[PDB]
Amino acid sequence: KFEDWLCNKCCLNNFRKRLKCFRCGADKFD
Ligand SMILES: O=C1c2ccccc2C(=O)c2cc(S(=O)(=O)O)ccc21
Ligand SMILES: [Zn+2]
Repeated sequence: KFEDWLCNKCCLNNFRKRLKCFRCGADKFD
């Protein structure tokens, strides 16, 4: 299940395996 997620900081789709964003490092809940 690669239900990737969209950061709420830089708006970049990051993989699901990645708990943190791969641009600003901000967690999905931060
Ligand atoms: O090439 C990538 C890509 C391409 C098209 C859509 C999404 C991604 C992606 O999330 C990604 C993350 C990462 S990671 O370092 O966050 O795992 C590396 C590469 C990609
Ligand atoms: Zn981000």
